[PDB]
Amino acid sequence: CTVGPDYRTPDTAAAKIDATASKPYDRSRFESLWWKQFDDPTLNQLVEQSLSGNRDLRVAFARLRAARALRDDVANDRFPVVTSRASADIGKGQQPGVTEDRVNSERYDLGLDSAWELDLFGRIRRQLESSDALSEAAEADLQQLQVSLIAELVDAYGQLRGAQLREKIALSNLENQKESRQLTEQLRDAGVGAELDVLRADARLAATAASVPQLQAEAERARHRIATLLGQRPEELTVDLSPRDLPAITKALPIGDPGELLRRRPDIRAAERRLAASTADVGVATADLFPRVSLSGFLGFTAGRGSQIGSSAARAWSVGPSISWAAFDLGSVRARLRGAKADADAALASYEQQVLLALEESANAFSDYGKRQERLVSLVRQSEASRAAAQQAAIRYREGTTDFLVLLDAEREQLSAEDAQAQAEVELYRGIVAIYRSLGGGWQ
Amino acid sequence: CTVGPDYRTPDTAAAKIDATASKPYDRSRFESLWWKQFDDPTLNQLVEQSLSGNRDLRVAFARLRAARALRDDVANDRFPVVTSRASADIGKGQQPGVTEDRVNSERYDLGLDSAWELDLFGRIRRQLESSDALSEAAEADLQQLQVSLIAELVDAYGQLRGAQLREKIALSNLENQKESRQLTEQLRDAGVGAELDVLRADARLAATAASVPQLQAEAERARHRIATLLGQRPEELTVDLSPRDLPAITKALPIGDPGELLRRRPDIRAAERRLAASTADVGVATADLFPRVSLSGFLGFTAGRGSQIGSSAARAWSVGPSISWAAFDLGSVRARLRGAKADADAALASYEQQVLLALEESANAFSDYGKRQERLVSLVRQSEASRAAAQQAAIRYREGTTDFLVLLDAEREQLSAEDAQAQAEVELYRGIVAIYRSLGGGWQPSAGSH
Amino acid sequence: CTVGPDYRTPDTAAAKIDATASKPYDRSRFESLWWKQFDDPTLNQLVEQSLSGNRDLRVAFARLRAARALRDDVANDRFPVVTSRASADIGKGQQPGVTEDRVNSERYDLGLDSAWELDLFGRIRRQLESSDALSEAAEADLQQLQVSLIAELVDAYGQLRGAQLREKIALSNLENQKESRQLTEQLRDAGVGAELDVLRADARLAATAASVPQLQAEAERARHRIATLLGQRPEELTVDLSPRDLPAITKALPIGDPGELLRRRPDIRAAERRLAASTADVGVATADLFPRVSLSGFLGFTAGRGSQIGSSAARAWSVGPSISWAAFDLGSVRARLRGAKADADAALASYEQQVLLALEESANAFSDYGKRQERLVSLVRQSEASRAAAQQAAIRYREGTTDFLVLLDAEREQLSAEDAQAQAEVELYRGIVAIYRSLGGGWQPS
Ligand SMILES: CCCCCCCCO[C@@H]1O[C@H](CO)[C@@H](O)[C@H](O)[C@H]1O
Ligand SMILES: CCCCCCCCO[C@@H]1O[C@H](CO)[C@@H](O)[C@H](O)[C@H]1O
Ligand SMILES: CCCCCCCCO[C@@H]1O[C@H](CO)[C@@H](O)[C@H](O)[C@H]1O
Ligand SMILES: CCCCCCCCO[C@@H]1O[C@H](CO)[C@@H](O)[C@H](O)[C@H]1O
Ligand SMILES: CCCCCCCCO[C@@H]1O[C@H](CO)[C@@H](O)[C@H](O)[C@H]1O
Ligand SMILES: CCCCCCCCO[C@@H]1O[C@H](CO)[C@@H](O)[C@H](O)[C@H]1O
Ligand SMILES: CCCCCCCCO[C@@H]1O[C@H](CO)[C@@H](O)[C@H](O)[C@H]1O
Ligand SMILES: CCCCCCCCO[C@@H]1O[C@H](CO)[C@@H](O)[C@H](O)[C@H]1O
Ligand SMILES: *C[C@@H](COC(=O)CCCC)OC(=O)CCCCC
Ligand SMILES: *C[C@@H](COC(=O)CCCC)OC(=O)CCCCC
Ligand SMILES: *C(=O)CCCCCCC
Ligand SMILES: *C(=O)CCCCCCC
Ligand code: NA
Ligand code: NA
Ligand code: NA
Repeated sequence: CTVGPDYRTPDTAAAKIDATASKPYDRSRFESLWWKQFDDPTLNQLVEQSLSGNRDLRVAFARLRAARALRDDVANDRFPVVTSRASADIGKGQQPGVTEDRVNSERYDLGLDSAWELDLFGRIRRQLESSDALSEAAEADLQQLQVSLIAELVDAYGQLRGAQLREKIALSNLENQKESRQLTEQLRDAGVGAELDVLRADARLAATAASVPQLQAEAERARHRIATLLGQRPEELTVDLSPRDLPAITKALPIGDPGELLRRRPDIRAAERRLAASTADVGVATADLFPRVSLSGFLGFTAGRGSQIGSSAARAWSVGPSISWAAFDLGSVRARLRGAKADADAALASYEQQVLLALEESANAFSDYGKRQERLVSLVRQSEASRAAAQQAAIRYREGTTDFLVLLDAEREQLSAEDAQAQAEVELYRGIVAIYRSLGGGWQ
Repeated sequence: CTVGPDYRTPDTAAAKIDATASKPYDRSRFESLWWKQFDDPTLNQLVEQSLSGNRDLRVAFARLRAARALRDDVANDRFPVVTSRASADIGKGQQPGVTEDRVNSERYDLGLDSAWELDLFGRIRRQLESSDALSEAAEADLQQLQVSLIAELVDAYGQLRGAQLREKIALSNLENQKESRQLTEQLRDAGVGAELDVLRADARLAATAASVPQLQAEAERARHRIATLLGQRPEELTVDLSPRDLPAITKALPIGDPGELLRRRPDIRAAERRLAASTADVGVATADLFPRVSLSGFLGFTAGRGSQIGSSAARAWSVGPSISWAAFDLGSVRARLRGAKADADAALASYEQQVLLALEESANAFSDYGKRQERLVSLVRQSEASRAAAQQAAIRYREGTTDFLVLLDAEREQLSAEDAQAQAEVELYRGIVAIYRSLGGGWQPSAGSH
Repeated sequence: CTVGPDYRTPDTAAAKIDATASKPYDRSRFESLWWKQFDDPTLNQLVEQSLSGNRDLRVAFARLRAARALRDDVANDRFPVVTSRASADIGKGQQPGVTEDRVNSERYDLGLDSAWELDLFGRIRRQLESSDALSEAAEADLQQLQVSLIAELVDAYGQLRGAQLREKIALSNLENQKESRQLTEQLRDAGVGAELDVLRADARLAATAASVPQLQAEAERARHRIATLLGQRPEELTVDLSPRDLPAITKALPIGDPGELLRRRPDIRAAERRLAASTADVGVATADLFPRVSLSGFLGFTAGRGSQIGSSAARAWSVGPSISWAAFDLGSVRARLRGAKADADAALASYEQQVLLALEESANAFSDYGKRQERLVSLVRQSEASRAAAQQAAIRYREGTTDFLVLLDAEREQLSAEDAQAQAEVELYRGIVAIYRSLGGGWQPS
């Protein structure tokens, strides 16, 4: 028989996210290769190269092989273990109870030794159950690393495109501000301007100019992150990352049934498999409450004279049945069993915490995405109005019917609005990534 | 003998925090349930719910159970370990020393086997001292998690109230800016305005409007964090978290004597107990320099014929006193003892680092709190002057004695000042949390074991 | 024999950082005491005190000692292990084979017990090779912690200087803003001003005043970080941290050949030593495919009567040669060997990851530093233009027919620019730190 608890997966309720019933989302299908929806072949090539090259993923694959090797070793314990031996014991001395003379003694043995734990209460079965669950946990850990890797990479690519977009914006605004700085100098030098206007124009041109190397530094840091995520050195990136627009998804997002997310996410499965392994380990400990039945054997040759080894006259066999039971040391056995029970309770609570964290992450991703869409509508309006204002202010300054501060402020506001809108477009992109990461998108 | 060093807790000096003698603080009392002084029943409910629901606290209690179980196994080594066995050896072959004929041979044994390490140099006593200290470490780890959980929860609630407060401010400013934008449109349509005024007002309104969903998103993140902290799913949070004012404490903070903080913090006790355990482990290794004295026994039956087991003619007993000593392998013993001494040294330095980190955290919390109060005084003044300016600019713009940019700039400044003051009020709240977390308040004493 | 793979350090290509063939850098030598280039004696004394007092460094040295002790234990397995014993076995019962009567039995033994694994396939030598490499990894971990600690400390000191500089700038700007507010109130009181000017000036003053305690709190946080990094309590710091200018390095930075950084970095060596150890462990597992040859021994006394112990009549010796082989359990041995190989594949992939992270760190540090220099050029210009604008705006506001907003906006821009420039100066200093951290600076080879 097999003693100890018989594991049953927790009866975990499906995820419920009411917001997913609204129009930004499509619950009728889930895209597993979710990043392909951006229709960006550069991004797709990055992801393919990362899955082949990423070194953390290679570590995880190796850990899975290591777990399977451990399970394979334990699985042999279900059967007799038959090893081989040639040994002797040779000496001279008294033989207490036989003689007080110092006598020569010799014994020689050559043969097969067998050790067999008969698995009557399932200690070994439970060890294998545990090892098998831990191999499945390691597979789930690998899948989770793929989910996390793909999301990190797709996210970094967005950050790269964002920095490139923000640089383009900064440079376009810098050109507008260089044009008005030129105009302040021309009006000043024709006697219808002011040194104060030029100085203010110079200060704001320099502020804008200072943003450009900061954005370039951010783009470079993103490129270097991408290289490492691909398993590549910074100078050896294969994929051309010259500027392109930030990608977008204009269809409703195919998110499937949010109720499936806890079954899809590999981190949840890994934690469930760790729980299953810990539950089996309670059974391993439980079996020690019961007797241990074992059977040793020897087959081969035994002799007092080494010259006879291998002959018919020295053939020998032996069997060694044994039953052991903790008896008065059952207290120690019970202590170990309490320890296994505690470990299993820790694994259950840890599994439950992983569920809660997954539900938090998904709730956050959906809440953030809806709000990022809303925020973008306002920022687009802000940018449109700010451009029109700056255009009108420039006409009026040139024509002498407004003061330079009106134009300066309008230019400041145009840049601020256009850069905020860009950052919000990046946030939307990153929000898509956060949704698919939370849903357990992307693994093999 | 119980060999090896006798552990003595480090003579660590009391924390000294000079700033605590000032008017913001009350050293005459300490409040263990420190969050109650916010007089916020919703907060109190959240904390109490968290203590029964939080899953990380369940892990930590399980880890404590596990440490006790390890101790209980060690504790039994102080006595004879008496197990039971029924065994045989059955075979056919030569019997070296007895005969060279291949003969049948049988031996049967049935009885109690006893194994006993006489603990003459206290090796087992030191092992139990270590296990007992590690159980205490695990109790302190749970208490430190309670401290950390409560501070994190109270802080998250502040962040929620802050996002709600900032939303209210954004919407109040948005209303003012809608009125201004309407006025620009009216003046334009009267032929006494300008399209430039309207466009600038439209841009400002949209900027303020864009802030609202960002603040709403922050509030939802805070709500979801609170749910997990309570051990609840996001959609099953019961507690009504509809907006309320950010809580405040207007009496001097009851912080007790800062000299008690190192003794109160469970993280410092956890590290001290690990030090104690490591020092006991030096004693375990020191015992192996000395001989190990043991006594085995058998009581039951032994026979050559399985048929005689259980008969008086098969009764048997034996005792096996034994002394062993490492002798020429003392070099290995000494290597293990160097290893144990190095581990104890690591535990001591770790302990001292935890002390320093605790003193850093408390120093930071007190310095931050006094500066946050000072900061808020100036921001309150900024907000007041900024509202007066925006009101007067709006009057002047409507009458035609100031240009729109003067109004626009004043509206910008009003929002900037009000929002800054709200962030500073949240920082003050968070600063109170940081003070209490650093003082090690709020944990439940353990019943322990007997 | 010593079986299993014979470890060879990976043939990892040298780092290539093209941008270091530029003007801000001196590739002709590397300054190992890299922080001394700031010519800041207070900083220098912080570093020395940290090396003396930092408790994390103490933990790491203790871990190194523990790894060496482990190794020393393993090394004794190469020889016979000879222990000592005094024992007796006394009882009453049958003696299967010998007799069916219940007879009294007494036996006494006193001597040396020897156990010896003959290391014919190198199992034990592979164990020692592993343990030796893990002790070298512990040493590299300690050296990496020192690199990291020194960088963290130097960085924290720059942050402290930054907060003190920004506080100075805030207070200077506050003074200018108080003067402007006085003028608003005078102009109002002389009937050529406006209450609206005064209110806006008061709001501005309050805003700048609010920044001061925030910057002071940042400076105190940095002080307290510094104390811990020194191994000191916050109120006991032994180094005077009263305000001083942020340090600067005007000569080209001595960075050596960037191609050497992977050999200098202790984290890379620690990962390489863990890969060497895991490679040895494959050998340990490999050795179990082969027979294990052992020899036990006893030398001493054996008697039936206790009084004979130690006498020539009770002299006794024995030897126990043995050879064992897994035979039908070779499948278990093979499983363990697959596991060891997997563990060594993980170590190799971990080592390569550590190389990529180092190359990323160094690429980021050099890219950032060049761009931080460029950015500071623009910000210096911004500050200069902003100060001149604010002075001219104050002249114009006094000339008495311009709205205060022109002055207010110029004063906001002056403070914004000066503060931004200071932050950028801090970022340049922190960028130097990041460069040297990324190159493996801060530990000294013996
Ligand atoms: C992790 C929670 C552990 C609770 C253990 C309950 C499950 C079964 O455990 C065991 O199976 C044996 C069957 O003969 C019984 O004899 C044991 O005494 C019983 O407790
Ligand atoms: C006293 C008898 C004990 C059981 C004897 C061993 C029974 C079979 O044992 C099996 O032998 C096979 C080869 O023959 C091996 O390959 C297997 O690993 C082993 O389990
Ligand atoms: C050969 C005798 C085998 C008897 C079965 C072992 C004794 C079982 O003892 C059981 O152990 C558990 C310990 O946690 C307890 O929960 C049960 O109450 C107790 O009955
Ligand atoms: C076949 C063996 C006969 C001996 C039966 C031993 C059963 C005793 O059992 C154990 O002994 C101790 C009581 O002092 C405690 O550790 C346990 O509570 C008890 O279950
Ligand atoms: C024939 C039985 C085994 C031979 C044992 C070889 C004994 C040499 O062995 C050595 O003895 C030294 C004492 O001089 C000790 O210091 C060493 O630790 C031990 O390795
Ligand atoms: C088999 C019985 C022989 C027992 C001899 C015991 C000698 C114990 O001697 C002990 O050895 C330690 C190791 O060097 C020293 O540190 C102690 O000072 C010493 O008392
Ligand atoms: C029974 C004890 C076996 C001892 C093995 C002999 C010692 C071999 O030692 C070996 O020497 C070689 C040549 O110098 C080196 O290349 C090996 O790395 C080293 O381990
Ligand atoms: C005294 C020598 C005994 C002979 C032992 C023969 C061992 C056979 O070794 C075999 O290797 C196979 C590899 O394909 C595996 O299937 C098995 O684990 C094993 O039976
Ligand atoms: C597995 C345990 C408990 O289950 C059974 O009784 C099944 C019996 C199948 C042989 O029992 C054993 O295997 C031990 C035998 C108990 C007899 C007293
Ligand atoms: C690994 C090899 C190396 O040993 C030799 O080549 C001979 C020296 C050993 C005495 O060891 C073996 O595989 C030994 C083969 C022995 C065959 C009976
Ligand atoms: C419980 O399942 C025990 C397994 C029975 C196998 C046969 C024992 C002779
Ligand atoms: C590797 O072949 C090991 C050989 C060592 C020779 C010594 C034998 C006693
Ligand atoms: Na096995
Ligand atoms: Na025990
Ligand atoms: Na040893």
